[PDB]
Amino acid sequence: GLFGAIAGFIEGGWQGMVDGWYGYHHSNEQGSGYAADKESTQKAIDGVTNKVNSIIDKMNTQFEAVGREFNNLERRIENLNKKMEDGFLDVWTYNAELLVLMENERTLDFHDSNVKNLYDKVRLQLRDNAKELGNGCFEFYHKCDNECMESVRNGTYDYPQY
Amino acid sequence: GLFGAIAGFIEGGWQGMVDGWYGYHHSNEQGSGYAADKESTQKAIDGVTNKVNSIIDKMNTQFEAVGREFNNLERRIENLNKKMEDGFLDVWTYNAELLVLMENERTLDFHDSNVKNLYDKVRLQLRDNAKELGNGCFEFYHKCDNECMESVRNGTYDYPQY
Amino acid sequence: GLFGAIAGFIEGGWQGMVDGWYGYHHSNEQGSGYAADKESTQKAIDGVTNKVNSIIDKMNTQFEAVGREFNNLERRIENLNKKMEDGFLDVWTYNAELLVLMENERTLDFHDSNVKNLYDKVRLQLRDNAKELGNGCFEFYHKCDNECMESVRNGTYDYPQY
Amino acid sequence: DQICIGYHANNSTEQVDTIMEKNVTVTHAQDILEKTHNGKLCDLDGVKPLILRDCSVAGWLLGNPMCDEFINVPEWSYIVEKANPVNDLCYPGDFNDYEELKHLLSRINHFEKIQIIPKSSWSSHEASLGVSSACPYQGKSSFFRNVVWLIKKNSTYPTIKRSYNNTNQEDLLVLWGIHHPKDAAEQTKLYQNPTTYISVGTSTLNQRLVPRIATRSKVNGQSGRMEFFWTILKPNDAINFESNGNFIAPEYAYKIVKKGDSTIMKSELEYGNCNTKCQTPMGAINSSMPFHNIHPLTIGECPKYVKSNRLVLATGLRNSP
Amino acid sequence: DQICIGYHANNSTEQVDTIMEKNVTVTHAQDILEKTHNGKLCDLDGVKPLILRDCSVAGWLLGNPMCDEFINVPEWSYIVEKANPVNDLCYPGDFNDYEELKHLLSRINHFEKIQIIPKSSWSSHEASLGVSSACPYQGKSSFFRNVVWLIKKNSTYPTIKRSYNNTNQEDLLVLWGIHHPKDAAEQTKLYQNPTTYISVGTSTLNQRLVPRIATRSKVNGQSGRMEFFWTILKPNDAINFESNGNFIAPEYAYKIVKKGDSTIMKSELEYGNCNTKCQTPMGAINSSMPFHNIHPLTIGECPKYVKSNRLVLATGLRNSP
Amino acid sequence: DQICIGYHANNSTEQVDTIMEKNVTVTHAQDILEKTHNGKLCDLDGVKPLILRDCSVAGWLLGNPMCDEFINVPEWSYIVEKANPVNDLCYPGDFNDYEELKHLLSRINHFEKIQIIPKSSWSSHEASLGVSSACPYQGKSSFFRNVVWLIKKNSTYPTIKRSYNNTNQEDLLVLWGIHHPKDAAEQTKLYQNPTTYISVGTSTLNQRLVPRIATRSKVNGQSGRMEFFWTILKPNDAINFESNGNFIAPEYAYKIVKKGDSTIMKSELEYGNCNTKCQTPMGAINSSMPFHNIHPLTIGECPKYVKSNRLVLATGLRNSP
Ligand SMILES: *[C@@H]1O[C@H](CO)[C@@H](O[C@@H]2O[C@H](CO)[C@@H](O[C@H]3O[C@H](CO[C@H]4O[C@H](CO)[C@@H](O)[C@H](O)[C@@H]4O)[C@@H](O)[C@H](O[C@@H]4O[C@H](CO)[C@@H](O)[C@H](O)[C@@H]4O)[C@@H]3O)[C@H](O)[C@H]2NC(C)=O)[C@H](O)[C@H]1NC(C)=O
Ligand SMILES: *[C@@H]1O[C@H](CO)[C@@H](O[C@@H]2O[C@H](CO)[C@@H](O[C@H]3O[C@H](CO[C@H]4O[C@H](CO)[C@@H](O)[C@H](O)[C@@H]4O)[C@@H](O)[C@H](O[C@@H]4O[C@H](CO)[C@@H](O)[C@H](O)[C@@H]4O)[C@@H]3O)[C@H](O)[C@H]2NC(C)=O)[C@H](O)[C@H]1NC(C)=O
Ligand SMILES: *[C@@H]1O[C@H](CO)[C@@H](O[C@@H]2O[C@H](CO)[C@@H](O[C@H]3O[C@H](CO[C@H]4O[C@H](CO)[C@@H](O)[C@H](O)[C@@H]4O)[C@@H](O)[C@H](O[C@@H]4O[C@H](CO)[C@@H](O)[C@H](O)[C@@H]4O)[C@@H]3O)[C@H](O)[C@H]2NC(C)=O)[C@H](O)[C@H]1NC(C)=O
Ligand SMILES: *[C@H]1O[C@H](CO)[C@@H](O[C@@H]2O[C@H](CO)[C@@H](O[C@@H]3O[C@H](CO)[C@@H](O)[C@H](O)[C@@H]3O)[C@H](O)[C@H]2NC(C)=O)[C@H](O)[C@H]1NC(C)=O
Ligand SMILES: *[C@H]1O[C@H](CO)[C@@H](O[C@@H]2O[C@H](CO)[C@@H](O[C@@H]3O[C@H](CO)[C@@H](O)[C@H](O)[C@@H]3O)[C@H](O)[C@H]2NC(C)=O)[C@H](O)[C@H]1NC(C)=O
Ligand SMILES: *[C@H]1O[C@H](CO)[C@@H](O[C@@H]2O[C@H](CO)[C@@H](O[C@@H]3O[C@H](CO)[C@@H](O)[C@H](O)[C@@H]3O)[C@H](O)[C@H]2NC(C)=O)[C@H](O)[C@H]1NC(C)=O
Ligand SMILES: *[C@@H]1O[C@H](CO)[C@@H](O[C@@H]2O[C@H](CO)[C@@H](O)[C@H](O)[C@H]2NC(C)=O)[C@H](O)[C@H]1NC(C)=O
Ligand SMILES: *[C@@H]1O[C@H](CO)[C@@H](O[C@@H]2O[C@H](CO)[C@@H](O)[C@H](O)[C@H]2NC(C)=O)[C@H](O)[C@H]1NC(C)=O
Ligand SMILES: *[C@@H]1O[C@H](CO)[C@@H](O[C@@H]2O[C@H](CO)[C@@H](O)[C@H](O)[C@H]2NC(C)=O)[C@H](O)[C@H]1NC(C)=O
Ligand SMILES: *[C@@H]1O[C@H](CO)[C@@H](O)[C@H](O)[C@H]1NC(C)=O
Ligand SMILES: *[C@@H]1O[C@H](CO)[C@@H](O)[C@H](O)[C@H]1NC(C)=O
Ligand SMILES: *[C@@H]1O[C@H](CO)[C@@H](O)[C@H](O)[C@H]1NC(C)=O
Ligand SMILES: *[C@@H]1O[C@H](CO)[C@@H](O)[C@H](O)[C@H]1NC(C)=O
Ligand SMILES: *[C@@H]1O[C@H](CO)[C@@H](O)[C@H](O)[C@H]1NC(C)=O
Ligand SMILES: *[C@@H]1O[C@H](CO)[C@@H](O)[C@H](O)[C@H]1NC(C)=O
Repeated sequence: GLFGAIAGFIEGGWQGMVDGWYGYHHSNEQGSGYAADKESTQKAIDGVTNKVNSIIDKMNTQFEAVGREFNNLERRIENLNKKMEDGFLDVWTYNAELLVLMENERTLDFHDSNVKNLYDKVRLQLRDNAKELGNGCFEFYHKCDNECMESVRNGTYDYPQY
Repeated sequence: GLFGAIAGFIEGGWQGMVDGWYGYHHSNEQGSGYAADKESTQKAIDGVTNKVNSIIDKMNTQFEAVGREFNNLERRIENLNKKMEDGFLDVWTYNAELLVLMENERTLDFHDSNVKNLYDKVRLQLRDNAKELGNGCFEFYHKCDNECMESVRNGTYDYPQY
Repeated sequence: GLFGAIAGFIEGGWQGMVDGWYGYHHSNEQGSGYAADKESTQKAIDGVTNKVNSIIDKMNTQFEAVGREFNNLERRIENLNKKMEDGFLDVWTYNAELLVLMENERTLDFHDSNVKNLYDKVRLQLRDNAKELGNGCFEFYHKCDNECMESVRNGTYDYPQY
Repeated sequence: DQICIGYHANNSTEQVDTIMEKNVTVTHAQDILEKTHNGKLCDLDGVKPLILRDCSVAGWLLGNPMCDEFINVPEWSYIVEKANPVNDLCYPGDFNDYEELKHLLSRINHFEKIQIIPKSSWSSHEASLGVSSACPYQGKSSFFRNVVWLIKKNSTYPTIKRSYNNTNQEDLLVLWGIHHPKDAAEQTKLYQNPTTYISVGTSTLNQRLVPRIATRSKVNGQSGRMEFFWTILKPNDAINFESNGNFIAPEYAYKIVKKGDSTIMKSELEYGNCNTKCQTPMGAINSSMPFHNIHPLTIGECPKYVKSNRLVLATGLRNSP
Repeated sequence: DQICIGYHANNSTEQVDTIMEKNVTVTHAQDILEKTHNGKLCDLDGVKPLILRDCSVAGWLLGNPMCDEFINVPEWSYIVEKANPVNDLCYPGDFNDYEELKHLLSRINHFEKIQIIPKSSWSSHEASLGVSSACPYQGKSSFFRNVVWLIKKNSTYPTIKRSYNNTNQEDLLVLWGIHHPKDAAEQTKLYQNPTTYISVGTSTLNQRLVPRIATRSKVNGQSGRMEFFWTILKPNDAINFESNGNFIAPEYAYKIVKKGDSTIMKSELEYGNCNTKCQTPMGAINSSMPFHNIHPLTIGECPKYVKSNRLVLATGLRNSP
Repeated sequence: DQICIGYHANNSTEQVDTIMEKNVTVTHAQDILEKTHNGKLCDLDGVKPLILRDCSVAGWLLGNPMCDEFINVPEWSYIVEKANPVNDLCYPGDFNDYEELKHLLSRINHFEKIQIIPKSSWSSHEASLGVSSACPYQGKSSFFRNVVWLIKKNSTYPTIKRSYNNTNQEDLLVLWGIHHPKDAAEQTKLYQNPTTYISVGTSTLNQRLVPRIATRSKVNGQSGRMEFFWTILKPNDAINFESNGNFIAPEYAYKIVKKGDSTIMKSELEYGNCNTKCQTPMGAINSSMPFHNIHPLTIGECPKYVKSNRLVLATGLRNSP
């Protein structure tokens, strides 16, 4: 992806994280587990939902064909009528297929971007209080219990305290 | 935004920075203030200006309707003529509205990108001679007077000197 | 570019790197030289190739003009026929020219992105075993012979070993 | 101790296409193209279509005796006509401006047949012997039920001078005809007068027809022809007739009581005993999708027709193998 | 001590839409859709339009006596005609190929009326008694000023055989007509000869009209009708006339002195005493925008018409609350 | 010791355009618009076109004696006709429904001329004196080779009653005509009978023509005119003729042996002794590009026509100065 996170420095997704699109996984003496990041997930849902409706809505005004019949010595205008009706179908077919392709690409990159940004958000808190492992994970120098872990998910990770 | 800077790790813009789109704010013993980054700002102006004209210019060649009248037993070709004129208006209306939507999105992301790049430019100079605070700011380990500050805006920040 | 690498923090390309789009340059006691990164290069080739064919293929279904003649008292439908044929040419001309513009922009940014990602890939391995110079280069703290250099291109750079 | 950043994955096999890559597996997708239909012709929003079956629009309106099913049809939503209806013009001929009239029906939902010139009112001409073996009914020779093939009575066809006044509020579709006999003998045999005409006039109309006599190829055993004409008689306007012979006079005409959204749909399918909000010549559509690829000619609140085989938007993200 | 990176903000409330988000507040924007007009019909680039007012193109060209304002009109930029002009054909009838002629006017900016067959030159027929109460002028019976309703003189209508040669450099629009009387009595009363015709020929034209006699609905007190015809007589070509009666002969015809960009615009508005470079049926446009949503039928150097209510491009960046 | 990350550069001067920037130099590009052609008219896939040269479609089909080159032309791929062919109708007149017929030829690749009514079979009328100085051949007066201008024999033109039956498998294009003489004298001089007609009938056709006599402008020395008509006689159907005079009878008619993809192409160019898979009125195209900007009217397996001057996709990346 353009932003390098999804299927990049983060090698794969998590079957275990069910209640969100992006989030955290922690490991310490007390245990381990997944937690969805609500804010970035809801951001993603709102964006993709608005996109779909934007797509559906733009295509709502579009050419409609009507029945028109012509006799045996009106072949020219019959042909004109056929070329006209067909011409617009090709135009709208192209429009629809291209929009889907282009926006699918943008949708995938958007998810890549949200993950990258979430990762940087955490990196910018932890700073030099943890080893950046190169795979989406941060190894702490201090021990980090569930309150400590929660404080990272918060945004409240008290850097000077550690 | 896709690049994470605008309304992201940089929480908001500056009312106080009037003479540019992107720039710096400094704080030291001598005082504080804003300075626009000329190069990236002019880059932004050139890009957006070319885009607008590119948009205006592509739409310049576009369907024009003509007056065409038909009698009471030419209803079929009157209808054809109506469906044809309307068909093209819908096509160009769609084209125009979609281009504006798509390019507006790209324009906002472009500004996000320019800010992110400016931020990284400074980060790559200061390296480990300053604390990356996580909000767009860098706190120096040494004192940094206005010449020092200017040298960062320059690109000339003499890293080894500090 | 949007991703800041090409003609950004990496100031220019390399005439000397002939066998790939992206890669590495090393300098140590034994010598120096270029090596293409195969994986990201082939990724780039596959993407751009699929794009071109996607473009060519979408435009394959498109309006075709036919010969239609009218007499001296069929001027209205002659004009209709002319406006119809021309109308579709303008639509497809616009479609083609706009697609090329938009996708050219995306293609250039895609290359920028692949370079940025390659750079981050290396940065995330070396971590604090090298000075990030700010111009695409990493200066090692330890000596790094050709096996060491190769191990960085590998992905296998044994960080703890150094 | 560590904290990791990551993203969702699942067992989804849904694929989407992009510009640079095809068949990308994603966690979630949304199909937006309706590909299925019910294969039936149905009531449109409660209102049954007029299904002409083996009759054509001409056979129906002129009242071809094989088309009595449609002697008085109620209000319709759309009309369905076969590609080559067998029961068209039982006596061979032409229908003047047939397509312009068909186009008029796409703006009409309901007719009311009324009698403008009674059959019993033709006291100087023979009105009950205008029948042909080309138009059989129940084993016997018959004729278009809505028009009267008038012939000579006791060897005299005196000049007809009739007028009807549209006293109704509603526009009135009127139909008449001219007979083009096979030879000079039949002309005198049926109408006496060797040279004849039909002159028709309204506020806008200024017509004057003359029969063209000629021997022609036999169709349904007939060498003669019938050329049919029509007009829309506005409210409070009057139609004038005048003829020496060959006049196919109106008996019934149709009141246009309801206008609006309609269409003539060409299809071989019959009635489906069925209801829908979107109908196509191949079947009806029941979906909330913004697109379909069934058929371009639809009627009702429908999705937009495209020629695609597949339209699927990505909602989720790239799913891991 | 610190240095921060940041971006501009201001008091802007301008909003723009994107695919994923609507009503995004930005620091700077650029509207590209012209929504306003001046509500007037104006000179196009100094050149005033022909405003037919209550006359139609037929009333004007045939010279309906209620349309003397347009007896000799100068060069125009565009033409303006009402939806239902009251002064069309004062004597009821038809105008043959009327729409093909109207279409011809969209390529014409200037006519010059010239006399091809003088009224005083009809020495064997009566030329000054061709008037009707259907075409009143100043309380009196009159007639289309550009054509001559010729009737019998001292109970004889001898065969007319006239010819005009287009000696001018410029194409010549010629107009004539045929009278369709109400009955056999009027035919002889006006023209003597019971059976008549008008034969017209040029290099390309091979016409021969015959009056259709019939009693019709009365319009402006008339049961008879006038069917008008036209042609473009090329330079150095000649038009031949021949008739027994019912001939509505040309007196004046129009020289086509200037061709080019023009249009017939349908509008109820009158002259605005005004100037513009872009005109629409609802008003004129003065803007540098690439788009507008006023009306599709424009003339002049205009923005491109779209159906949008709003087109606003973002120039600046997302503005902070 | 160090390791650097970087990207390719080269000596490329190829430029591409984007939305925000024009003339961006890139390492690699791909042109997708064909701008060149060979300037010739060529065989389409081995099958030579019919190049009418100085003849028109009318001159060819009616058999204008200046158009003997096309007396029997083999199967063609497309047809080429000049903008204003000099050899059209040698005797002046009209060709009825000419454009509808031309449109029919776009679906036809091969005709076979056959004799339906022999010239020697006209035993009661003169058939070998129907010639004009307007249609010269080899210094002498001649006439359209496919039709017979029948005139009176020993001062009698008796009624013609002929019939032809299409016994062939293939649709048959039939052509005939009517003569419109200059005056009453010529009518009797050529045909005796003062009042005449031509009545034509098939299963679908019900025609009856009458000559319009009038003095007209002289074209190729002729004041009279010839109005030509046509029909498609279906298999196993028969065409009936009947006339008093002025009949231009068919001798030859064309069998429609092959239908399919064809076109009438308007061009002043002649044959190029050449082969191609894509032809345009200005020249042929040999390329694998998805687009071209030569001309919109093409025939064959062609690239798609756009109005662009330039379409170049970026493949490589931004090239360093
Ligand atoms: C088919 O039939 C209908 C009638 O069945 C024909 O229309 C009728 O035509 C006759 C004349 O032939 C008209 O006669 C009278 O018209 C009005 C009637 O009253 C008017 O005002 C009332 C007021 O509410 C209104 O309801 C009516 O609609 C109408 O507007 C009389 O005024 C008129 O007499 C006039 O007196 C004036 C002063 O005394 C004079 O200045 C006038 O010159 C005039 O003499 C006359 O007696 C019918 O009105 C008319 N009916 C309708 C409904 O139109 C119709 O024409 C026919 N078809 C054809 C083709 O002819
Ligand atoms: C309406 O009126 C105009 C005239 O008012 C008609 O056109 C005219 O038709 C007459 C014949 O009816 C022609 O007569 C003479 O034509 C030319 C004139 O000179 C030629 O060369 C000069 C040189 O500059 C040039 O200006 C002229 O335009 C023209 O090209 C004579 O040569 C010709 O005599 C010929 O002599 C030759 C050798 O002696 C012979 O081989 C020829 O056979 C021929 O006898 C003749 O006397 C007019 O030229 C012509 N005028 C114009 C302007 O066209 C017009 O036809 C009419 N309408 C209709 C429908 O008829
Ligand atoms: C131009 O010419 C052709 C002939 O050259 C005309 O068509 C022909 O029209 C005649 C009548 O005028 C028909 O005569 C006979 O038709 C059939 C022939 O046999 C049938 O079955 C065979 C079986 O293989 C098949 O090959 C034939 O195609 C055809 O289907 C006879 O059956 C028929 O006799 C019938 O006998 C029945 C029982 O005894 C009766 O119920 C019937 O009423 C009828 O009497 C008759 O003798 C030709 O068939 C027909 N030929 C073709 C090829 O169509 C053509 O009409 C003419 N043009 C015009 C405009 O008229
Ligand atoms: C996000 O998470 C952090 C870390 O868990 C939160 O800080 C913790 O908040 C809890 C619950 O409010 C505090 O519990 C309190 O303890 C005191 C006694 O110490 C007691 O008086 C209260 O009744 C309550 O039980 C806890 O002290 C605190 N711990 C730490 C290390 O900060 C924080 O509140 C969260 N912040 C946001 C913005 O979500
Ligand atoms: C960008 O800014 C840096 C930092 O301010 C610039 O360096 C400074 O440039 C000034 C003005 O040229 C120098 O002033 C000079 O001082 C010497 C004596 O020391 C005097 O001989 C000259 O007449 C002049 O006044 C100053 O020394 C210098 N200071 C430092 C710390 O570098 C730099 O020139 C700028 N570079 C670019 C590329 O814009
Ligand atoms: C990528 O490159 C690294 C660094 O060069 C590779 O490690 C090196 O691989 C070579 C070739 O396989 C090894 O050579 C072997 O040496 C041993 C004796 O030490 C000998 O028994 C074998 O016959 C062979 O010659 C070398 O030891 C090794 N060096 C280091 C420092 O790791 C690595 O294999 C590559 N990995 C990938 C995934 O491409
Ligand atoms: C992407 O997937 C589609 C659908 O699975 C592939 O199309 C099918 O290919 C199979 C195997 O060759 C054929 O048997 C089917 O007829 C195809 N079905 C349809 C609906 O097209 C397609 O080939 C794949 N595309 C790419 C580029 O890999
Ligand atoms: C975005 O803003 C527009 C314009 O301010 C909103 O449309 C208006 O909504 C108000 C409040 O409901 C209505 O009274 C007006 O009639 C609307 N005006 C126009 C011009 O549309 C719109 O609802 C907003 N859209 C979204 C998605 O929030
Ligand atoms: C980008 O380059 C094109 C082509 O090189 C430029 O167009 C040419 O400009 C030259 C110099 O003025 C003219 O003489 C030619 O007539 C132009 N050729 C063509 C094919 O257009 C163009 O001006 C450049 N565009 C920009 C924005 O710099
Ligand atoms: C995929 O997993 C879901 C759990 O949400 C389960 O309901 C479903 O049965 C699974 N489907 C397949 C095909 O394995
Ligand atoms: C349409 O489909 C839905 C299920 O998607 C079904 O429940 C409903 O009854 C259908 N509506 C009609 C009118 O048949
Ligand atoms: C916004 O600020 C500008 C300063 O550039 C000022 O001129 C203007 O009055 C302000 N507008 C509003 C609505 O406050
Ligand atoms: C058009 O508008 C401008 C202001 O934008 C005005 O100054 C000018 O006079 C106008 N032009 C005309 C021709 O009315
Ligand atoms: C560019 O370099 C290539 C090497 O691939 C060489 O073949 C070519 O001659 C060079 N072209 C120019 C114009 O210098
Ligand atoms: C078309 O061009 C190719 C070269 O691109 C040439 O070799 C070939 O012979 C040409 N084909 C024809 C049919 O002329």
